Amino acid sequence: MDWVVAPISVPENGKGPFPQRLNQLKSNKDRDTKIFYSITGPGADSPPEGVFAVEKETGWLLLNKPLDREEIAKYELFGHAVSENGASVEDPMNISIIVTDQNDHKPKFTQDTFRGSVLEGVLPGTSVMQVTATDEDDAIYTYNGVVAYSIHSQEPKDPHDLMFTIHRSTGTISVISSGLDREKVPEYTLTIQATDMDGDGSTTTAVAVVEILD
Amino acid sequence: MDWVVAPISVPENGKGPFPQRLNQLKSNKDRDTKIFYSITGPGADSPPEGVFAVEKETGWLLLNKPLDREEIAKYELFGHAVSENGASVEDPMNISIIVTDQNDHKPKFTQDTFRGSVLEGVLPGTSVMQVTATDEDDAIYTYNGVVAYSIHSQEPKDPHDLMFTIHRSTGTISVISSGLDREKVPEYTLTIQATDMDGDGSTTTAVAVVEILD
Ligand SMILES: Cc1[nH]c2ccc(Cl)cc2c1CCN
Ligand SMILES: Cc1[nH]c2ccc(Cl)cc2c1CCN
Ligand SMILES: Cc1[nH]c2ccc(Cl)cc2c1CCN
Ligand SMILES: [Ca+2]
Ligand SMILES: [Ca+2]
Ligand SMILES: [Ca+2]
Ligand SMILES: [Ca+2]
Ligand SMILES: [Ca+2]
Ligand SMILES: [Ca+2]
Repeated sequence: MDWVVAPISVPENGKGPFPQRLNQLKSNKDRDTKIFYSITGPGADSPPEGVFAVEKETGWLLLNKPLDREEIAKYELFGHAVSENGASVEDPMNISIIVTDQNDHKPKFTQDTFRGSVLEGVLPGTSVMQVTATDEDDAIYTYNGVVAYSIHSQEPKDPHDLMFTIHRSTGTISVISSGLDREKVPEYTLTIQATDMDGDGSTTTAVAVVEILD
Repeated sequence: MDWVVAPISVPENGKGPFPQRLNQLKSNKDRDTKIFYSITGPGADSPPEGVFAVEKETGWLLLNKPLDREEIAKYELFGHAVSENGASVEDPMNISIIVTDQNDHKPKFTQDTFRGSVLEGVLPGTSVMQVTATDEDDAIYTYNGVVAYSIHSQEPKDPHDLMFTIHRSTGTISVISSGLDREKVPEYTLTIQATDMDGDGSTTTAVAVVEILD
């Protein structure tokens, strides 16, 4: 029994001493003459050259430097089996390296200051504006690139402490409180925050400035 | 040509819906009769049960729920292939699952307050105490569990502002400037910090209280 495909999943930004062994190539034809293992492909001989390499006599595939998924997320290499005569013995094996994602990028708002406005008399619940942060890490298979929005603070605290809220996933800011009035407070400064790992990771900060209209 | 062993490396705390395909089993004798696949082992048919499954007809190994490395870091399963007639066609194949680490643990100081003392006349460079934070994530293959130490602030600022240093990786607090004096300042309060991903991650905060002795 075997796998139809056996890719190698390697987490990026690996820590330990390099090189590192991943898996070990074997030719079943090795019960005859001593065979020599090599490797080809981008990441091996095509650029980026030398990221992976194979020990000639042992077949151990080696990773030489830490990977960065956001630079290259998958490799397609080829293992080669030859004899002393430098003659290959069986077709080259496909090698698929999948770089799995770590949380090595912090979220980043698209702007330092977002600007919106709303009419003083809108109903609680009315949307005002939408803010956006991005995260270089994966958000499809992991949480590393999943941003959660929040409002840090509101200035001025007049009338209520908290006039606005934000949708934690979409970044839409809405009115949650009655009492907006341009003549009393014409503008609010909301310190907004975006945290990766869906709220458990790192945070950056920005500002949403909301103008209150008559 | 093939891999000597082919472990499946699965990042913990995965997102998206479940179940998810990992690798697909295949029996060599696949034209002899219809093959029905199954898996056994802890994580499959013994506790924790049902973490893994195989599609009886297709051989797809499935992950049924998110893994937590800090709960179980490796699994050893077995794949079985039996014909429609009820014959086991090959030896059960060993299935090795490696749970790779994500950064799902902030570092935690061993105590909320660390207390140490030093004599007033020590030479700069003299060690005062060692504070400690732990991080449940892996620190051998990743940086997710590697803690970096820092001193946030010192009170009272009294003689200098930088009376002490903390060793970024050992957590040893040293005195760095001569000029201590129990009579002028008998007790400093250091606000200490510990940050995972070797300083690029999340930070906890604790306190160190250094008493100055006669
Ligand atoms: C970071 C990352 N990138 C992928 C791309 C393809 C596949 Cl199979 C898995 C992954 C993962 C980890 C899944 N939690
Ligand atoms: C846990 C954690 N993670 C962060 C990510 C970014 C920033 Cl600025 C701060 C933090 C903190 C708390 C700092 N006391
Ligand atoms: C990231 C990671 N985590 C591990 C845990 C156990 C073992 Cl065997 C290997 C690993 C690796 C891959 C090293 N290229
Ligand atoms: Ca790279
Ligand atoms: Ca991130
Ligand atoms: Ca990443
Ligand atoms: Ca589990
Ligand atoms: Ca951690
Ligand atoms: Ca972890």
